[PDB]
Amino acid sequence: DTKIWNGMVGELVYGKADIAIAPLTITLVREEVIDFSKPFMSLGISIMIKKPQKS
Amino acid sequence: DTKIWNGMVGELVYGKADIAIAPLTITLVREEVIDFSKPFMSLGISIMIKKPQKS
Ligand SMILES: C[C@H]1CC[C@]2(OC1)O[C@H]1[C@H](O)[C@@H]3[C@H]4CC[C@@H]5C[C@H](O[C@H]6O[C@@H](CO)[C@H](O[C@H]7O[C@@H](CO)[C@H](O)[C@@H](O[C@H]8OC[C@H](O)[C@@H](O)[C@@H]8O)[C@@H]7O[C@H]7O[C@@H](CO)[C@H](O)[C@@H](O[C@H]8O[C@@H](CO)[C@H](O)[C@@H](O)[C@@H]8O)[C@@H]7O)[C@@H](O)[C@@H]6O)[C@@H](O)C[C@@]5(C)[C@@H]4CC[C@@]3(C)[C@@H]1[C@@H]2C
Repeated sequence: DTKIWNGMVGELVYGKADIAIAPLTITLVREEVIDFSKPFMSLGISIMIKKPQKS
Repeated sequence: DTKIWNGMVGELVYGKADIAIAPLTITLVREEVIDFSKPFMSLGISIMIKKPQKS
């Protein structure tokens, strides 16, 4: 609605913060306002299920 | 010895080629002369063994 970045990106856009070191997943629209570095930690959607029981 | 990039990087450094779309693993020294994009294909050293079949 407001098209205002909240969170850590809006602290970088509006000059509140100087840099961000955080678990920040790189999307396109985040790069449209600020600059990422290279992805140091590649990941994705994993499948968390239970562990086979000791019954 | 010559400190001359051969291959596809030296074609980008010496103006022979315009861009590289290739299986090019990102290192530091390759970024020291040319610019990569984001890693579209993350990978690493895998373990190729035989498929086990009825020992
Ligand atoms: C309750 C809130 C709700 C929301 C809100 O309402 C109220 O609305 C928000 C709104 O959004 C406001 C934001 C708007 C966007 C603003 C952006 C501004 O930074 C801008 O301008 C520079 C800082 O002033 C930034 O980059 C500086 O800091 C480094 C960023 O990485 C740069 O690298 C450095 O450039 C170089 O400076 C000299 C040296 O080489 C090095 O130190 C440096 O590499 C720049 O520092 C200054 O660098 C000088 C030379 O470039 C200029 O002083 C200026 O750079 C250029 O700035 C141009 C801006 O027009 C200008 O035209 C051009 O001539 C200047 O050369 C810049 O200052 C640059 O990345 C960015 O664009 C920031 O500080 C404040 C800012 C975030 C504002 C903070 C407050 C808000 C968030 C408002 C507030 C939350």
